[PDB]
Amino acid sequence: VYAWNRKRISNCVADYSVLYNSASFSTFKCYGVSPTKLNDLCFTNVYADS
Amino acid sequence: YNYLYRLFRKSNLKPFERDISTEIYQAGSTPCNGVGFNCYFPLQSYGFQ
Repeated sequence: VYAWNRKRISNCVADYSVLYNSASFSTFKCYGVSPTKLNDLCFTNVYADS
Repeated sequence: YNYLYRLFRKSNLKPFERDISTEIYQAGSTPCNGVGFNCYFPLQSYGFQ
């Protein structure tokens, strides 16, 4: 966690419905955006920090 | 925690509409059957400090 690995996503189509419909996750939360609205949106970049 | 707001609704409120309902909100594609994960209780608190 000190060296947390970031992925930058660009020039690509990113589904969040596979993320929020999956039973696999012990927690799922969102801030500033509705989780149901995510699939309608477009961004310059998307980042995933792991 | 005495103060509350509604976090989810299945449609927008009309002008000066008022809604006390606490029915469970199906956020996923999978049905909730009145009861959890992707099946959320719709009222939440600011927890003011």
